[PDB]
Parts: sequence; structure tokens; C-alpha cells
Amino acid sequence: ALQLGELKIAYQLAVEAESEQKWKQLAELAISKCQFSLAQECLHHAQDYGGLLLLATASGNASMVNKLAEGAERDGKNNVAFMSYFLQGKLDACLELLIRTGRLPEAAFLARTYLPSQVSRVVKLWRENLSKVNQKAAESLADPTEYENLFPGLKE
Amino acid sequence: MDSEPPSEISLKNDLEKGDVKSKTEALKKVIIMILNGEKLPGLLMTIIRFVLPLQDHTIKKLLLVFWEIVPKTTPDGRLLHEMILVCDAYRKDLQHPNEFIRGSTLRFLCKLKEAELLEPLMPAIRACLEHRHSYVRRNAVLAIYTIYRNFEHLIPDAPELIHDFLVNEKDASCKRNAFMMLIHADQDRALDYLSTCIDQVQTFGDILQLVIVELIYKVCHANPSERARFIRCIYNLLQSSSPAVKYEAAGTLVTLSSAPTAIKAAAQCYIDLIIKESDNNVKLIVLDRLVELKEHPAHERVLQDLVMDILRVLSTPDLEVRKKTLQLALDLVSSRNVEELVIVLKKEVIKTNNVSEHEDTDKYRQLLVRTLHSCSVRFPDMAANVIPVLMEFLSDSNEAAAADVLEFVREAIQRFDNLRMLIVEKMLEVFHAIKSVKIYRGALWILGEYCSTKEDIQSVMTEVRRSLGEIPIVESEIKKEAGELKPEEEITVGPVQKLVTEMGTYATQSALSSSRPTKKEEDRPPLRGFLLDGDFFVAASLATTLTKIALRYVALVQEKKKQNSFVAEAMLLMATILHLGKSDPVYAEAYVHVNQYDIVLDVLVVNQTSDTLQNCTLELATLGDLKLVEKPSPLTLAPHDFANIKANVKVASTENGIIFGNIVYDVSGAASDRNCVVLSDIHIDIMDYIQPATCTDAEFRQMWAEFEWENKVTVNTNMTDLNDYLQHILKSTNMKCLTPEKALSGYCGFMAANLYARSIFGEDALANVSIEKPVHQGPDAAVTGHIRIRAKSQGMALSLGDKINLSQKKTSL
Amino acid sequence: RTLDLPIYVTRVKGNNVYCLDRECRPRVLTIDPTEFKFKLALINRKYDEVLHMVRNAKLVGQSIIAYLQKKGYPEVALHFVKDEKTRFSLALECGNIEIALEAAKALDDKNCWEKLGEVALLQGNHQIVEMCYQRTKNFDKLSFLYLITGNLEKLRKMMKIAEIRKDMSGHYQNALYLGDVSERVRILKNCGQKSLAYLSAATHGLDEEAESLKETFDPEKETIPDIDPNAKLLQPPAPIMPLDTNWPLLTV
Amino acid sequence: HLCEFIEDCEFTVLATRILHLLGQEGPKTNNPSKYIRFIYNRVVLEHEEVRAGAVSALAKFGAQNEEMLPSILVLLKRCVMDDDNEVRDRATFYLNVLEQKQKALNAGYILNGLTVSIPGLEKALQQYTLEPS
Amino acid sequence: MVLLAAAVCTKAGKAIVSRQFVEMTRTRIEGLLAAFPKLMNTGKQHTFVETESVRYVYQPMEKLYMVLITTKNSNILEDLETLRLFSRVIPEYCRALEENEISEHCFDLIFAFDEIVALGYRENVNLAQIRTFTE
Repeated sequence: ALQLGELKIAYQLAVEAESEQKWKQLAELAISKCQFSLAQECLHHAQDYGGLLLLATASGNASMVNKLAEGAERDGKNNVAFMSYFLQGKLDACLELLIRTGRLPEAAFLARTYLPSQVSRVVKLWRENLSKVNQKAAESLADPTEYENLFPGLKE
Repeated sequence: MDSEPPSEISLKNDLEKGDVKSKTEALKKVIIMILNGEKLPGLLMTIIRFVLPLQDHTIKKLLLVFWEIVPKTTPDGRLLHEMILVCDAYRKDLQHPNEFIRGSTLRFLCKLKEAELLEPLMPAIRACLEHRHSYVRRNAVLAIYTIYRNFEHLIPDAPELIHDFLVNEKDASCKRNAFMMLIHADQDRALDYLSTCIDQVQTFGDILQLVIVELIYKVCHANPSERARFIRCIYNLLQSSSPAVKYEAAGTLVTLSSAPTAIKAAAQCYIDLIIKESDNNVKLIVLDRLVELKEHPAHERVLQDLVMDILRVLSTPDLEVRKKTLQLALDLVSSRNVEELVIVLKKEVIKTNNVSEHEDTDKYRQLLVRTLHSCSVRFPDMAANVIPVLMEFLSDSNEAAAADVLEFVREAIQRFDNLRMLIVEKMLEVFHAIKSVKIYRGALWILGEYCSTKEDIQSVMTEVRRSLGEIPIVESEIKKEAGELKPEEEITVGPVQKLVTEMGTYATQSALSSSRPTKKEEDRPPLRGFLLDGDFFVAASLATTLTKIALRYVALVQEKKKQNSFVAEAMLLMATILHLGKSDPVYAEAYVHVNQYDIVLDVLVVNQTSDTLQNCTLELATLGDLKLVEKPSPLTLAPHDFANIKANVKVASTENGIIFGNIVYDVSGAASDRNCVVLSDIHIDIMDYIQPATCTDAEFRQMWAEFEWENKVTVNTNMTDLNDYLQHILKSTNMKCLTPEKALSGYCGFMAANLYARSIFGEDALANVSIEKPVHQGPDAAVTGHIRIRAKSQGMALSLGDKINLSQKKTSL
Repeated sequence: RTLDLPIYVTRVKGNNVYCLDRECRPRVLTIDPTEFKFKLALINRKYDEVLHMVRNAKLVGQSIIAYLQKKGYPEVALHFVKDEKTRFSLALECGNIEIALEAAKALDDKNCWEKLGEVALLQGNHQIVEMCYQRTKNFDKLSFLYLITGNLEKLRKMMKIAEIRKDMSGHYQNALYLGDVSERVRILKNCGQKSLAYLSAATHGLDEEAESLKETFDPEKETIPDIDPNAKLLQPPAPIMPLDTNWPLLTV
Repeated sequence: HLCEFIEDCEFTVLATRILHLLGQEGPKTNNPSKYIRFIYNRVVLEHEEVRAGAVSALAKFGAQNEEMLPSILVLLKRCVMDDDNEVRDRATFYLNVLEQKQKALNAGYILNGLTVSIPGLEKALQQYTLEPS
Repeated sequence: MVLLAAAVCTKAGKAIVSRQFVEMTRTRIEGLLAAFPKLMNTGKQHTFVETESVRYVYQPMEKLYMVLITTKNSNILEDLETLRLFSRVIPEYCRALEENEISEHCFDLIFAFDEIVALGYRENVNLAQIRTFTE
């Protein structure tokens, strides 16, 4: 079915639930023919979060890119995750990926960027995290005194 | 002179004597003592003096020999120069008409990476530029490369001298004999030239071309060298599902297990794999290719199955090959393992058919019945096959032979409810000649459960009930059993009700019925009569009585997970169980410091005294398994000196003959009676010497059995679990907490660790740490843990016993 | 101090301690102001007193030169910092990693630069993180960080030096993060991922670049996947004028 | 403590003694968990009569003390204390009566959890003749 | 070097004669040869056996082992072939293997070792070739 170039027949033969090895071979074949459509479905069934994202995050509306990177957020596959959510000026779960991983500073930083002034809460949670994670001279528990700066220090 | 390190005075004498033989022998004796590693510079002037110019090869060859293994070290008769006594008159040696002396000289001279001989080795390629042998031309490409290696990666070594300076490697390719010392870093033009040479090869030389440049477009072109690369290249062009059918790999492979059965067993494995790639369920593992030897046409002559029969084994070839073979029958053909295991088991298990498969040792017979029977429990189809074969097992009609047979089949009935009704009548038959427990137990259970089906029972049971043999365990089994199934469906002179009467008497009561039972007093202390006595609410009838129990099977019973099963064929299993699968005053102050992961014993050496201690040396010693990674090296400990001297430490070594205490540290100084003193830096223990090793549950269990561990102590501060203090401390007495021996629940749940080590003490060390952490209203002693300990004569057992309490040291100078 | 024989203390009466062994040969020892003065001083937070106190009768390795790197709010730590490791340690315990990078440098090691860079992101400032992360070669982590941080100039630098690595979750990121996607289109072209390059480009309305990729390679751009292939991609990149590489700080 | 000895060379009998005694007393003097853990290992590699003993004892142990029931379940599901041969049959009965049934029977059955017979004190006379032989 | 040393051993627990092509394995040579060749190189009557991460190739002759050792390898055929050629050369010098006679012809054997394997690369030798040198 791959040889014939019968994508559909190869697709039934894989069978939508699992047989990921079949689907990865099909997904590549689908990208070759530049039939992106069959490819997105093959990659989904394959799973292939890293690869699947690359085809998928080319959306500009993030239409089917969040799912295949939902995990990535909290797996420390943050990079895969950021591309998914930030793609049309939206913060879909951009911030959230950063909180999940423990890369709290980065959520604060993002919050400042697009300023809905969410920063005040993120900086706090983060600052608290510095005090627990042995910093005393950059301890952060202040509003601008102990290193980092909560939202009134910050600005648009 | 095999190895005699003091003999250097005699060698000097022997080295010049006016007799050439003596001189040769002497120089030879020097060589053998250096090679072992012993004293040699005293001699040097003597050695060098006779031999130097001469074309007489033997002494020259001998001296030439000694210049590649110690030239640098020896300096009495040589000293340091550009044209040393290694090469000054060995320019003559290089330029002699005899190829051997020149060739030899060239060969050692260029071999050295010495910089005090760099110039003399360079035009030393002259000695072999003319090639009187294959040896001369090879000697030359290797010597130019060795010159290139010795600081001449540029223009001193790369072009030609008059024919080679890094160009024999080019020349060799087109010359009659090849050899390419060009493996790395050398002329591109020669590399290219070797490729051309693949065709016009010289076979030794081809192995040299080939280490450098491999992969051919061809099949070959000839010779072992090309051939050896070729199987590597073939595996590339078809990786897919092993090699399957081994290529030119086969030739080396046999020798790889020359001891002797293991080759066949291995060979059998590959041959089975190769046949087919099946489903690959539990013990159906055959990989390789799906079709390449098929299985099972009906027009194939004389068929595939003939080779398949070998693999079904009783031992039909020898035991190593046997274990491999049983797995291999299972692997090509079954449903999982079950199908081919039943066939295989039918052959192995005890019969009246063949007396080469029956034996009067009861356990093996029994086990074989259980193996056959487990296949049914696994898979349904097998139930139908098993029951008639089981009746044949019975037909042997020895007391014991029946007995084993009855014991499994009765378990099968618990699984297989009113399906094996048919068997009961066969099963009674051999129950009358009796000298054992087992027959009574089993028979009474079949005849008991099966009562609806038959009606014989007073008659069958009664001969046995008034017969003797061994009857402990008989009681237990008859007690739960005799009444069962349908309330009044038998009668010979005792209906099912007489049976319930009997069943109760046999359990622990008394009653005239079946001419009284053999015994009444039950088996092992806990069992007793009473449960069943209460029972038989509805007289031997499928309801909520003995019958229920009998026609039901305790927990899950499926597969070959050992739930009413036994896991393949009984003989193969013994081997698998066996497989453990084990994986002058002196003052010192000191602390241990670690910076950038360097572990060092800091020592400060102090002379509080005005007196002289000059002659001061500092040493850290190797005691046994403790070692210095570098002693403290300052010459300190002088009049009113304070010094910090660092002695690096290791924990792992090999036993030295000196004392085995804490840490020995030695400072030396002035004094002539006690020039060396031993004084201490802080604590290190005997425990270091133990070596950590680990066990799995099987190795632990085997060792438990192997040697006693009754010895126990209770150690305080085992309040905590295995993971915390106990692991860390156990680690320091080179132990490790591995697998469990626990059985946790709502009433159980002491933490159990299985410990192992293999001490350098001629013992192992094992222990079980049981942490008595309350999981009951009445704990042992509350929190604390009792460590049950051993070692192989329990001399390290004790180390485990106390080094799981506490352990800490610190200082702050 | 050590004597040269095994011994039993006879007892302590006075400054001296007196000892006798089994055979009963004596040793006496004056209790010194060596080890004792040094830590009597360190306990009462004196470092000035303690420098004199440092002698080679009591220096060891970790009671003076590395035991004094054992405060989570550095005090003792400040005083001994001579080891490149002790210096590294000191820095995370403050939370100011400016010193870390140098110790990390002098430890000659990448791992330290990425770990201190992470601590750096924690004190809040991403300039310091960039430098570290750049030399550990985590251009892709940086690429990810960078719109989060709100830089666009720095975000481009990461894209190129991650292009060459073919880090598809590095080079790939930045194009999304700026309002136009063109960065990806070329990187992907070099990857040979013509499909992916077209989809990305096309959606932003850079159909011309998307077409270039199709024409150079296999065409067919018409196909509509489970994601859009031509729907607007535009994002307004970072509304902040001062970025979070310029995250404010005072530091205590 | 004695059971700590040797896992399966200690014999059917010692395991039967700790097992019978731990069953019958139902330790609150020490935690039954050590006893259970010790017996659990012994059963695997020792004779049928003890493994059968161990299930039945456990059942009586259940009926006398409520607490105990959770350990009975981990032990009995195992291929050891049930589902061997003799051990299975007794177990199927003993288990089913504890698990399934009322435990009128189980309750009745434990009167302390006593032995199967109470003889005299056999050892001492035996010993008298046996020593100077 | 690919070939650390070429060594004749007695399983008396010592390297009887041995060759260090370039200064590396001096004393090291004796300890390896002494432990491993005693156990048949830890073999089972297999020409290749590897122990303590060093490839030992061998042939037993009496209480003696003729041993080739490598810890790296370029080809299968080659390692055996230098050992083999060595085994043509060794009875010419010592009339089989035997510690006393091996000891006496340290020079002979040692010279052959340098000639046979040069800087760890297996050259070739022959009994006639050997003659020019000891002449």
C-alpha cells in the first residue's frame, strides 16, 4: 500500500489505534507526496510529539497542536510546548507550561510581556520558590528589594 | 637465570671474559632480569665495550635487543648524547652488507620515540631501503611510520630518503609484498595506492591494507583477509531479524564454546529459530524469518517434523542440550507452550505403556502428573487429552504409582467441575493395594467428589479403610472430601449418607461405616476435623458444603503462572530454578577533606619539640585493602615545624603483608632504633576490607539454605525503614539493601531487606533487616529492628549486626 | 596531637592531659590554643581573629579552607572561597550567580554554566542566563526563553546558531515568536522539510516563500491538514518595551 | 527467633511449630508480622504437610483474630500456601469457609487453635533408654 | 601498538621471557602472565580467552603457555598467525617449551619477538630469517 502510494489503504492496514511503526512509515510517505493531511493523522496515531509538532505548529491558529504537546508542558519538553500555544497572539497554555515544569521565572516573564498584569501573582509564587530553594541574598520575598521584581517594579 | 634480582656483580665479570659465548650469555642474563623487572645499570660500560662496531650479528642483535626496553634508564656506559652508545657505531651496523644486522639495527632504532636518538633513526631507514626480503620491505614501512610517530609529523619524516621516508607504504601496494603502516596520519597518495592494491594483493599485506580501508563493491576478490571483512559488509546489506542463517560467522563461532555440549545446545537454538517465526507467545519464541524452512507441508518429503521431534526430549541427547531442546520444542510449535508441552509431557509422565518413563520414586512421578495436568488448567483443549492419559498413569497399579496420579487429578477436578465425572471409576481401582498416604488421599478425594457419577463407594473405600499403609495426611484429605455431590446417588451397601458418616468418622469422629476408617486423628496440628464436621449442612450436596469447595478452585487458577499449575515440563524447570541470575617524636592532627571530588586525608605534622628530627620523611602505607593514592611528600617534621601535608586515600586494594589495623601513617626522622615511627591520623575501620556485592531473591534464598543465619540481635535506631540510616550504615560495612523477604498487609509489614556482600575475608556476608515498625496492636518492641545476620562462618555476621545502629565522625580544627 | 604509641588517658586534671598505657609508659599533652581558638572564634562570628589562628598545626583541608563554605546565607562561605568549587557553591547559596559563572568557568565546565544559568533565571534577569546557556550550547532553551523574556533581537541570534544544529525545537521556535514566520521557512528548507516550511510560511500569507519551497522540492500545497495551511499566523510580538533580560533587580 | 535459622533445612517440623503456635496464640506478645514473614519464606521450599498446615492455621488465625484477615489474603492467593497439591485442597476448603462462608464453622473450629492430638510427655522415657546405648 | 606484549610464560607464576616493544609493560608483563596462563589463560581449551579486559591468545606446551596478548584488535586471522609463526620459531631456539631452556635462550626468543611483532604490528618471521640475526 505504501509502494502503490495508496495512503488510504495503508492507513486502514495500520489501523487508527496503535501500530505506530506502520504509521510512522505512512506519515513520512504522506509528507513526501506533500499530502499534509494524511500525514497529520499518521503522526497523531504514531503519537511522535516532537515530529508531530513540527508539521502541526505551522498552523498560525494552533488548531491541532495543543494535544500533541499537552504532555510536553510538564515533561520538560517545554520547547515543544511553547511553540504550540504561542502562534496567534494567544497565551493558550504558554504560561502554564512554564509553571508546570518549575520554570516559574519564565511564567513571570511571559506575563510581563503581554501584560494583563498577571505578573504580580507569578512573581510571588516564584519569589517564594527562591526562598525555599536556598537563596537568602537574592531570597525574593519583597516587591523589588530581594532580587526579582513583582509587577509594580515591572511595566509594559 | 629465570629471575634472580642480585647477580649483577657476576654478570659484569661474565660480560667480558675473552670468550664470546660468555659475553652473549651475560648480556642475555641482563635481558631476562630486566624483562621481569630487576636491576641492570651497573654493568653498562662492560656491556657496551665488546660489541659496538662489529658486523658479528649475535652480540650486536643482543645489544640491539636491550635498546628498546630500558635504553633511557641505564646511563653508566651510555650517558646522554645525540649519537649515544646505542647508535654511533650502529651507523656501521645499519650500513653492513649483511641485511640482518642492518635490518635489526633499523628496526630498534626507529622503534623508539626517543628524542636522544631522533637524528640517528632518521637516515636509519637506509638499512632497509633495499629490500632483500618481504621482512625488509615490511620493516621499512613500519620503521618510517614509527619515525613519523616520533616527533616528525612534518617534513623530517614524510618524503623519501632515497626510496622511503614515509613512501614504503606507497611502494608496498605495487610491490610484490604488501604491508601498510599507514593506518593513520600518513600520505593520502598511499591510501589511494592501497585501494589499487586490493586487486594486486599480498595476503598478510591485505590485512594491513584492509584495517585502513574496508568495504568492497564486489563479492570478494580473494584471500582470508578480504573474506573476513566481507561477512561484516554482508550483515550491513541485510541486518533484518538477526543474520538468521549465519554467514561466514559460523567458522569462529564453534570454537567460542569448545567445551563441548554448549556448542550443540546453541546450534540447536539457531536451527529452531531459523525454522520459522511463529506467534511468539509464552515460550513460542522463534524469531528469524517466517519462511525459509517453512513449517508443515503435507507433500514435503521426509518432512520438517523429523528435526522437530529431536527437540522433544526426555534427555535424548545430553542434559545441556536437553534443557535447550525442551524449550526449543515449545518455541517452534505450540499454541503458547501448552500444546507441545502436553505432547511432550505425555511422553515424560508415568505410564503402563512404557516402563522407560515410569519410575517408583514418588515425587518425580507426581510432578510429572502435575506438569501434564497444568496444560489443561492453562488451555481447555488439554483437559480432554489429559484425563484419559491420567487414567493410563494410574494403570501402573503400584500403591505409589496410583498415588501420585490421584493427587494431581483431584486438583484438576477442583478446576474442572463435573467434567471429569468419567475418571472416578478408573481412579478407584488402584486404591486397594496400598502402602502409602498419597493413594488414600487422592483416591478418597476423586471417589468422594465424584459420588453422583458412581455408586460403588462403600466397596472401594472399605477395603482401604480397613487396610494399612501410612495414614497421617490421608485424614486431612479425606476429611474435607468423602461425602460430596448429590445427597443419595450411590449405594453398594453404603449410599452417599454412609459416606458423610464415614467422612465425619475419618475426620475426627467415630462411626461404624466402611468397616471403620484407617485412622481419625488428622495430619499437621492446625488442620483438625471440626470445620468439616460442622459442614455438610446439606448432606454431600452441591450447595454450600464440601461439594462446593470440591467443585471450586481456590482463588484464580489459569495459565502456567503456578496457580494449579506447574510451569512447563518438570524436568526442564529444575534447571531453570537452579539459575540464580546473580548480578623520634611526632605529632599528627587530621581531618578528611574533599575538594573537586579529590578525597584526601589531611594531616598536619607537628614537631612541638626543640630536638632534631631531620631525616624527616612522610609516608602513607598500604595495609591491606586500604591504599595510598600518593603519600604525603614534604620533607617536614623539622625543629618547631608545623606543616600541612596531604595524603590521598583509596579504600580498595589487595592485601599487603604489613598490619591490618586502622590506618598506618609513618613519619621518619632522626633516631637509629626507631628511625621509622607509626603514629595515627583519625579512624578507619576493618569493615572497609569487606567488598560489596549484591544478591537477588533467588541468591539470597540459596544462601539462606546453604548456611545458617539464625543469629540475630536487635539493633537500636532501626526504628527507621530500610532506605534511611540502615542503608547508609550498611553501605559503610560494604553491604547493600537489595530484594525483600516480606509478606506485608494490615497485620504484616515489617520491612524486609535481603543483604549481600562478598567480603575479602573468605566469607560472603548476608543479612535480613527486619524493621519492627508497628502494624499491629502488639508490636515486638515497637520501632527498632531485629537484624538476622550471617556470613559464611558468621565472622562478618557480627559486622552487619552492629553497623546498622549508628555511625558518624567529624572534627573542626 | 598524636603520640607514637597506643595509650589510655590517665585523666585530665589541669590543662594537661596525662596518659599511661598497659605497660604503663607516660605521655603528657598540654591542651593547646590551636584548634580550640580557631573554632571558639568562628562560632562568635569572627573571621578577622580566625585569619591569624590559621596555622599549619590545624589547617587541615576542611576546618579552615573548605569547612568555611558551609552557610546557606554565606558568612563562613565568604571568607573561604579559594577553591573553584567552594566559589561555585557560594554563589547558589546567596542566589547571585555572577560569582557562579566565574567559579563555573574555573571548574572548566559546561554543566555548572547551565545550572547557574537556571538559578540566574530564578533571581530574575535573563541577560546572565543567555550568556551561560549560549556557552553550554542551549540555544534552543534560549529560543524558548526568548519570547517569554520578550526579546526579539536576541531570539534571532539563537535561531541561526540552532539552525545548524537542526534542533527542531530550537531553530523552529523563533519564527512563531516573531509576528512573521520566515525564519522557519529557510531553516526547514536547509533541513529539506519542504512541506513543513510551506505550511508555516503560507499561513502567515507568505505564500510566495511557501511556493518557493514547493517549487524547489515536491509541489502540492493545495492539501488542507488537521492544522491550517493558509490561515493567518500573525502575532503581535512582545508589547513590553523593556524586556526581561532587563528584568529589574536590586539584590540583597 | 529459632525460625530465623535456615529456610528449608530447618524442616517441615519447625515451620509447623512456629506456624501452629503463631496461629494458635495469635501474638500480641510480639508482632505476628515477623512470624508471618519467617513462615512465608519456609513454605515455599518445604514439604506439602506444612504448606497445607499454613493455610488451615491461617484460617483459624482469621477466625480467632479479625486483624489477621489481611495477611491471610496475601498468603493464600500465592502459589505456595494454596495451589500446590494437598495444600490446594485443604486451602480451597479452609479459604472458602473463611472467605465465603459464615465462619460459624471457622469460629467453632478455633477453640484456641490447638494441636491435632494431646498425648503424654513422650520425650523423657525415650531419652532415658536412648542415651547409654 | 595493538599488541601490548608477546610473551612466553611458565605457569610457575611468572613470565619466563617476554617482550616489551616500547617501554610500557616491564613488571606489568610478569604479573599478567603469572596469574592468567596458570588457569590456562582462564581458557577451557580455547585459543581465544579474554580476562581482566586483556585478550590472551595462547597454546599450552607442557607447564608453559606461549601467549600473545592484545587489548585491541585489527583482524581475527592476524593475532593467531603471529602466534603461529612464533610457534615455528620457539622449538628452533628451545626444543619445545620448558622454563630452564626458555630461560637460557632469553636473547634468542626476545630478539624473535622484536622481529615478529614490531611496535605491536604483526610482522612475519621464519627460521632461516632468524639466523641472519643470531649469526
